Amino acid sequence: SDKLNEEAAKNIMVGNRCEVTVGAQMARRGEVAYVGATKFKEGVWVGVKYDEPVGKNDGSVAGVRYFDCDPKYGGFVRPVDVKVGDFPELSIDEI
Repeated sequence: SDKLNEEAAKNIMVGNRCEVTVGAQMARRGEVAYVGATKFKEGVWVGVKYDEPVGKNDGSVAGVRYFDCDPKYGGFVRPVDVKVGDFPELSIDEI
């Protein structure tokens, strides 16, 4: 319903790397797997495939599959909580 979510969504594209910050939560990075309307709630939703199992779903909500990923690796959030861009996975193999 927000204009803000409408704005923030303008440039969000499936395939984009991103960083999700919902509320108090610690920033989490992943890849945009879905952008747009869904069946569970009105407005725009961004489905994200997380780098770690820090999500709430496996790409499906209420039995409707929106995208694919392993359990706990997917999440749906409002566009205003998503920053898209060069957000590489936070990992250090050796330093």
